[PDB]
Amino acid sequence: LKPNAATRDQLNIIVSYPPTKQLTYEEQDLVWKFRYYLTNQEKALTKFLKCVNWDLPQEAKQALELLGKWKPMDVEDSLELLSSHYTNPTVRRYAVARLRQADDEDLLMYLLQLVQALKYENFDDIKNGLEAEIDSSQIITSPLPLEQDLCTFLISRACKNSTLANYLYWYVIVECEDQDTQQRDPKTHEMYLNVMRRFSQALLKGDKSVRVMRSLLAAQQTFVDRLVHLMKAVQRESGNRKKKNERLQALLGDNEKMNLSDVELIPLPLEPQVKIRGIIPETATLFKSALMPAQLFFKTEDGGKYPVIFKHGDDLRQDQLILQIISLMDKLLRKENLDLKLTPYKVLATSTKHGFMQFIQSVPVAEVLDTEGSIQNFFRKYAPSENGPNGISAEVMDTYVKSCAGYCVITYILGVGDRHLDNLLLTKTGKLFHIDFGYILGRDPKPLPPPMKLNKEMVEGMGGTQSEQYQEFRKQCYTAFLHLRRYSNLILNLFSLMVDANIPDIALEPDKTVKKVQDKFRLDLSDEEAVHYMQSLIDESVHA
Ligand SMILES: CC(C)OCCN1c2nc(N3CCOCC3)cc(=O)n2CC[C@H]1C(F)(F)F
Repeated sequence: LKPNAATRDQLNIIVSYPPTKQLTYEEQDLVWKFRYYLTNQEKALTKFLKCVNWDLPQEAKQALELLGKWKPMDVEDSLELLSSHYTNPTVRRYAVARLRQADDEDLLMYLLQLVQALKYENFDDIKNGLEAEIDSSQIITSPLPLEQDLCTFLISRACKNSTLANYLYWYVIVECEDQDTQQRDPKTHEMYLNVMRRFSQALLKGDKSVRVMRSLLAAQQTFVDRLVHLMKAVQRESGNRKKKNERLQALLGDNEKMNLSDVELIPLPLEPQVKIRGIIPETATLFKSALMPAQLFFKTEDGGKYPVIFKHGDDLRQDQLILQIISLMDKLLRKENLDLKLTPYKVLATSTKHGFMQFIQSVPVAEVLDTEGSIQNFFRKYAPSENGPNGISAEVMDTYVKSCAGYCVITYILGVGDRHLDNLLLTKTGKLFHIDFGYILGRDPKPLPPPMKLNKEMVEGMGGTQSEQYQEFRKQCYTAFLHLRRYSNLILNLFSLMVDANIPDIALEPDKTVKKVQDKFRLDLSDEEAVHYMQSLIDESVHA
């Protein structure tokens, strides 16, 4: 009923393990033995529930009396309980009970994963909450004249928060529209339709503002359906990029026919806090790309311009997951008082065949080099300073060093491949950032890719390997690395809820996907060994 000094050390080794590590039979027996002692350690509860054989009624019974007797679990840890591993209704209800403790800010960071976790819920209980044959896109547009589960909870919070409602809407829409899920997992497709029917029904039962949320959601779906129709017409248009652009601007201009240039204020699906009046027809063009994505400028509520990239005939879900992870990693780093001037641009899939991206005015590194000669020359042109380092503004140099460090570590951890200089972007304020995440988690079009994403010209832009800026780069690389290792339990749990998400590079090897991320962290190394390891990576990458 109480362990010795040696046993308490062995127990501490187990509790510290990543959520992925498989507890050995011997480790399991040790956790089951001192299960009453561990009740004071909130971080041990996850290790305890991984010992239980839920198929054995007596093991399940003992395990649940201890769950109510334990020190309440953290919010980051409750994400482990909502995975495919747990079927026990009492455990899954407990996870929702501890998630309820998070604020909406935190809930939005985890919501993409929470929609995926509905795949592990009781489908009948979802169906009973209601009071091909059904078109998912037409639910919201066709209105008719330990107690909460994941579906009830998410809907409860969505009805109180408009930002949360928008993302719950579009995330569930993409899930219903998934053809793979329709063919291979019909009962799952039926569940998602039921989450949408229950969402519509709850909004229709709400107050003045809650009923208007459903109108707004319908107006958004209708707008997106019209934009898709225009995209198909432009993509079909016979001729060159100019023929297609003229057709694009003409259809956008004809507001009576298409209703895209003049609309009553609606939330931009990509970022719902930004209300829009419509698309500016005149500045709308197609990108050179053979995929024919369009650049569209939205007229905002308060007289601004919000440039967007709308893609048609492409699945944006891989880029969506990566940009919400980059957004989360930036949020944890800022929490830890480290602002690395990162660019977590918004991405929102509106279906498996189309979606939005937030356009950030920038110049590819390739173009910078092939027009100005060097990054330092570019910076000297647009941001000069007499007193500044190398005749470049000090702020621009600090932004460039900080962003280079941030993306270097982030793209290392996420195993981002296909890293040429056309998909590495630079801003006149010094912001370096990555785009086009078609290859992640070790994948690359060419064989044996390098683990770190550095090059000659990048270090040149800092003022070479002998500069003070290059020293600060190193300091910021290893500092950010340690910070992200502290949040490894959170990062690994969110990646664990994505194993069945139909993300191409995840779908490849679902079983091996989370260990691929876990390895990058080098949790086997102490914080001091990690600092050296990160510098070895940098030095080996800069020299090669
Ligand atoms: C430099 C820029 C004009 O290059 C456009 C390149 N462009 C693109 N821009 C992204 N940005 C989002 C973040 O702000 C910048 C643009 C993200 C992204 O996925 N892509 C994929 C390749 C092409 C296109 F046209 F096919 F979509």
